Amino acid sequence: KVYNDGYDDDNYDYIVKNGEKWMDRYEIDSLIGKGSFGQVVKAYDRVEQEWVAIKIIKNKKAFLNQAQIEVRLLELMNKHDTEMKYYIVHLKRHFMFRNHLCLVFEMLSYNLYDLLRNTNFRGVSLNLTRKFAQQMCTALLFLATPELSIIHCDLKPENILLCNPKRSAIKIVDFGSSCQLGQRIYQYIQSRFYRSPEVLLGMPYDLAIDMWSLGCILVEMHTGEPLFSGANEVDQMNKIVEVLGIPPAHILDQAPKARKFFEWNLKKTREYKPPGTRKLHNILGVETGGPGGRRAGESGHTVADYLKFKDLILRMLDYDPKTRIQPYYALQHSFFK
Amino acid sequence: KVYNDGYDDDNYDYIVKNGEKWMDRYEIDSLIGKGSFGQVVKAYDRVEQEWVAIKIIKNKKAFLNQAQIEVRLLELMNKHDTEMKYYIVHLKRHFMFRNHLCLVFEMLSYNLYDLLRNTNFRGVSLNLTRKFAQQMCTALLFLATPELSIIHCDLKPENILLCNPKRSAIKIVDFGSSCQLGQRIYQYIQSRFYRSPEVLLGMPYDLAIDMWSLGCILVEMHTGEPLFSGANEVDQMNKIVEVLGIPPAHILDQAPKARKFFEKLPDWNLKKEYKPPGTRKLHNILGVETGGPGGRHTVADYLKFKDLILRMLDYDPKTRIQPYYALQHSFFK
Amino acid sequence: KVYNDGYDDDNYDYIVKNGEKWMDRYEIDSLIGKGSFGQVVKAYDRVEQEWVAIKIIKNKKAFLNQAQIEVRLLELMNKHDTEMKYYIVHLKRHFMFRNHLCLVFEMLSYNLYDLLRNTNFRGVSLNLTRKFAQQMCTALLFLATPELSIIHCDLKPENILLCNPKRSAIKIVDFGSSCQLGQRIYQYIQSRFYRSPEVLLGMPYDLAIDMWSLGCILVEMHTGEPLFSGANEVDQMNKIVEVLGIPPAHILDQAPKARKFFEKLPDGTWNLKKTKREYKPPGTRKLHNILGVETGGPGGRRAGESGHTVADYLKFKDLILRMLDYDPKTRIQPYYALQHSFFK
Amino acid sequence: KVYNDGYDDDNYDYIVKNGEKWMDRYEIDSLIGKGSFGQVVKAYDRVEQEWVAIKIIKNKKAFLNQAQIEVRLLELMNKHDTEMKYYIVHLKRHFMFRNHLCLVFEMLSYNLYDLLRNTNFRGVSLNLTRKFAQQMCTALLFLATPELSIIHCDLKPENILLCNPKRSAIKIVDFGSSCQLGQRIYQYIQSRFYRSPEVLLGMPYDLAIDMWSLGCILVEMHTGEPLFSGANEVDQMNKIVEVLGIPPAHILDQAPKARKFFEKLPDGTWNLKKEYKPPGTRKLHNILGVETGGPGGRRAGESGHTVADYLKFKDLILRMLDYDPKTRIQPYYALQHSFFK
Ligand SMILES: COc1cc(N2CCN(C)CC2)ccc1Nc1nccc(-c2cn(C)c3cnccc23)n1
Ligand SMILES: COc1cc(N2CCN(C)CC2)ccc1Nc1nccc(-c2cn(C)c3cnccc23)n1
Ligand SMILES: COc1cc(N2CCN(C)CC2)ccc1Nc1nccc(-c2cn(C)c3cnccc23)n1
Ligand SMILES: COc1cc(N2CCN(C)CC2)ccc1Nc1nccc(-c2cn(C)c3cnccc23)n1
Repeated sequence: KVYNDGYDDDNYDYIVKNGEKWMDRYEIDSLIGKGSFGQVVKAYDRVEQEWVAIKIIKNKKAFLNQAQIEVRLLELMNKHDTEMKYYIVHLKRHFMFRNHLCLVFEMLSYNLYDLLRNTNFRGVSLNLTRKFAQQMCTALLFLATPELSIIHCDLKPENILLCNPKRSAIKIVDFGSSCQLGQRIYQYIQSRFYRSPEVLLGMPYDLAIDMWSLGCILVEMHTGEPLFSGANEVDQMNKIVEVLGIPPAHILDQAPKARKFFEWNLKKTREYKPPGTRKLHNILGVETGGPGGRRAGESGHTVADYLKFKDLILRMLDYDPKTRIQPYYALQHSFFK
Repeated sequence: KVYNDGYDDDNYDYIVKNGEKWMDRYEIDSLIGKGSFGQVVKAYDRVEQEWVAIKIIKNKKAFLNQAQIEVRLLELMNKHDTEMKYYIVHLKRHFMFRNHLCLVFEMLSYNLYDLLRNTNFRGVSLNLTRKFAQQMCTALLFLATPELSIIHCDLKPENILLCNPKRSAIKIVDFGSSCQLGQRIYQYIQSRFYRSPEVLLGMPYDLAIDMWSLGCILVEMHTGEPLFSGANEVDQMNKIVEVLGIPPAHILDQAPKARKFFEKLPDWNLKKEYKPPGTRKLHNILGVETGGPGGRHTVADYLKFKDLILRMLDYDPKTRIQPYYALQHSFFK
Repeated sequence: KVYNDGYDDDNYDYIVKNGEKWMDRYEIDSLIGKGSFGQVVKAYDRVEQEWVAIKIIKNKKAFLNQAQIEVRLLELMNKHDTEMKYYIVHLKRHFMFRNHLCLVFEMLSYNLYDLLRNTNFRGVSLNLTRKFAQQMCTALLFLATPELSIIHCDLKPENILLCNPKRSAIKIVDFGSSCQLGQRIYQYIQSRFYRSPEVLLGMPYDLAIDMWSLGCILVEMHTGEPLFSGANEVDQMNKIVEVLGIPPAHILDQAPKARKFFEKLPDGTWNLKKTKREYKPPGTRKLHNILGVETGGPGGRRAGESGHTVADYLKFKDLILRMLDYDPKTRIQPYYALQHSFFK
Repeated sequence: KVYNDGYDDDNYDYIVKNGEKWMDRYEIDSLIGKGSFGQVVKAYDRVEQEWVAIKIIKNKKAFLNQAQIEVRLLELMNKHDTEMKYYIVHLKRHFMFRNHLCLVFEMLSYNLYDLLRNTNFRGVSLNLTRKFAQQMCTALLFLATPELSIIHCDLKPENILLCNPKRSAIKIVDFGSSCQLGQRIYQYIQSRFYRSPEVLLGMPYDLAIDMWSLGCILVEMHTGEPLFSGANEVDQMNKIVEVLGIPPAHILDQAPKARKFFEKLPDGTWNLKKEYKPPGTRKLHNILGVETGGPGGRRAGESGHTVADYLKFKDLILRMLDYDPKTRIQPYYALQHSFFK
């Protein structure tokens, strides 16, 4: 009947009420989002006189434990002196409130999915895509610091936040699904649209899976639409193969879930486009004025520009994670010069 | 639309299909129960030719990691040579199936709540209650092994399983909420009816919380009704106070949440239906001098029982009776 | 031949050179101490403009991992804002230098064994002992903060430091042997003289083992001499029994190591085994007489001295006896020790 | 003064007495060896009627804690039901005895350094080297098993044991310095002669540092002498550079410790800082004696030591001594090498 003396629903979520003041300090304004972990609220800090985002974890042991891993990773990152850490949304403090762990973050404006919707799903400019890609490669380089070696594991537009609607600064958020290179047992990871082929295949995975997600995200930021909009894992792999063809034989040979998708030929599941015929050259509109032709003529949307972007994306979407382009090298690509 | 290639529902629980066969080995029979962790199914192991219970953990990282702790706690117990470990439901093995961690257990008949439902919540005899108590005390001694130091954290009739409807053998099940002794991390623990005063007061705690729970369970097994049926935390502490009086001053002086329930005076009293403190005497609840709960062992037997419960319901976790000493209690001789 | 490019000796200790400067910051002065962990040096911090003690961990994987536990415990403590934190030697920072983990502590003056030595092992006054007692009880109260639940595990005079040669402030140092309350990992813990009976008996233990050690240390600080100076574990437990009697049968009935020290007789009672070595009968070496409660204190040297009346000694005796309770479940806890009349 | 009731010396080592019987089961025979961890003894198991080797960990917390990692890693191995875990010295069981953690291993006969001494530091044949290299590659493949991902971190002749003078079997021993692949914790790792360049340069590293050690060891096994006998880290890097040349610039551009050994010129190129042979001029071709009858010319005309055979060996070693840990040969591919055909 009642849960947590009435403060929780039956999903161990705190019943969010606008206007409440948690710890007589944080005035709850509205809900930012919901997740399996719990909720995120926009709140005004009446002590520091600033807006914050507060992540209120479900009042359940499994979700508290997960959130404690996130806190530890965030606090581990914060001991690093590099300016590269500023591409990670900063955890200000945390506290227990009515049996919920609450994480207080610096508040950003909205996420890149909001941004895509604000473009009516037709993309942002290649120039803004470049600024994004350079920041994200820099964030991924930070995560790759050996003492960290952190895999985000859930990169997607929802988990990249824009600081200020009038600027291009972005940051990565939500390390609740993350792990360090030494803590990997879970093989069903990443959001499906952004799921790397080594994961779909059941292979060893490392930080390179985030680079695969980055490549998918960057294409979607410029076209406005998900690159690989799989409805399931077979559909996901088929939509990958439409663009990138049949994976290398040496990979599929060592792939435990190869025959889930392939016979090396593709197995049959309306009909999908043949392998490689959905060329990225055409998706990007390299010689045809960008996505939908809408970028014809705009500065920094030349053939030379688009070819450089296609090359970087293709290096990010390498089938093999041992030769997938790595953050240090990605930052030196001509696309950024 | 779909989840886990259609194998999962929207909460990422495996969609249980009665009669399905896993890996030409486990034939799913029926659902045993649901929960936050996921689901428990009755299944036949065609290879071993035995019935098993399979706990199918939800296909989500948070519950996978929790269930890993539970697996580790169970595999720690397996290593111990003592016969005491057999009062714990045995984990036979675990495997990944369609992205769900599956824990395979030995199969038991039903839980103590079902038993209480069977008796129309009139409780079982003191002799059956005596038998359950010694088994439970032995299970708690095993958890108290210093190298384990495991706190079950959710002892209750539903988590106590009956082997055979024709037998008194029982076992503790479900260590998904369990932890080993350590620095305090979680404060909102135990099921409310069975939650210890140290937890409610926000105080340090240890394996003694499980002994508190056991005392509530044992009285409930014999009366048929929960000892402290709180609708909320304040209702819970007040129903404890009805029976055991105001907590000792030295406890509330340290209790961080003392003033959620009590108020300190210039000279400790309750804050505001309830019976005055201590007037709901366990002497009357057990029917010690009046036959038993309602009207039907000896009065010496009931006095020995009452003494044992009162030691289990010691407000002080430092002096609450420990498993080794409870087994030496005259109630069992 | 050469170790760590010459910077280490064959023990992979850093070869300390007086007057070296590290990282254009720390001016190495002299060696403070040495242990199996490595070394402790006195150094001047040019940035904070203050003296520090730098613990230089051996350049060896096993000792590095050990010290990382110690770093974690200290940093876990540093997150607590209570004043009681003052009574732990403070970790200022840590760094890697020439493959050595270095822990930078506030510099204190000397340890309580030095102080004992400086009394020619005749003790300090009951007034100074009282001050030490109250501070150490506060330290233990801090360690018992539930989020911490830290057992020091090697409380002894050498691990209590005097802050300033002309003040009475003391602090607990060296958490390299420490652990948080949890499942039992270690059984051979605590220095022998200060080792609690539950450890000697191979029993479960918790934070109460540090209180036992404090009981022994406070007596020694006042008398000058260790209360239980065991040459080996059997001698240690016999000397304990001299003062406090046979441990209760319900403890011995559970102790895995009871038969190292005691015999269960045909009448069910426990008695000492003969030593394969002459002890007073159990409990006839009374702490009342060790302290000299009615005869002028230890060796009669406190007769007539302010603060050393029979009433003062009786309160001190009482607190110590609660600290030396055989049962860790009823041994006095730091909160209640601090309410004792000895401090009123 | 007395340590551990007289059972220990002042280094917290158990005082081993030949003959002692532990727990009416293990009869101690003699000291096999000793290291910073403690000691190894040969012992006879009466209850099981078999001879065993017991690693007696020092009675000190830091060594106890290190050895619990070792138990954990070994017990992880043991759970893998395969034939390849045989190339690891098998942990039979463990127990605490008089305050010492004790690891009970199957017992082997001697280590690779003893064999080298028995050759008079002239090396074993290319045929025996081939067999050892195949087993060692199979051990590294097992370690590379994804759920294990175990870096041994201290591959050296003393940690490779011969199973018996008449049986060609060798096994890897001592996982007390080992770790699973993960975030970087230690940087000063591996014995100096066998220490990989990525370690020397302070870079990220993974299981490939063991492959580097194996390449160094395999050469030493055939010649009898260490390939890179650095007296210190600079001497080490400079002897590596003697045989292999200056590392690639893209490594050095990212190496935190590059300027300990190399100077970056105004044209952006890397040279050695301020002795030695010029880089790349100490040819492995000439150390192996590909054309002159092998080491010392002693193998001239011997079966299995043709020009072709030595070229297959040079090539494989050179693949194991790839400066770049991403392109260094890996146990799977090392095992398909023609040198084993
Ligand atoms: C007004 O601010 C925001 C608005 C929005 N919304 C999303 C919905 N649309 C419809 C409106 C715009 C989205 C994010 C923000 N702000 C922001 N700043 C810091 C942290 C987080 C945060 C979000 N998530 C899922 C997290 C998970 N873990 C940790 C932290 C976070 N969010
Ligand atoms: C037919 O068998 C049973 C029937 C029942 N029911 C309960 C409902 N009433 C209405 C009918 C009778 C309940 C349990 C069993 N058997 C049994 N045996 C081993 C393990 C588990 C088990 C249950 N749970 C929640 C777990 C959680 N974690 C691990 C293991 C378990 N259960
Ligand atoms: C001049 O300063 C001192 C002198 C002395 N000596 C002891 C010998 N007698 C003969 C002279 C006086 C003893 C301690 C100090 N100072 C001090 N201050 C902070 C930390 C530590 C420290 C010591 N140890 C073993 C540690 C282990 N872990 C961590 C920290 C420490 N020491
Ligand atoms: C008589 O047997 C041996 C003799 C020798 N010696 C080495 C000196 N030369 C001069 C003589 C021959 C060397 C090894 C063995 N046997 C053997 N068998 C099992 C385990 C181990 C073992 C060695 N180490 C360092 C370990 C570290 N961790 C775990 C286990 C081990 N060793």
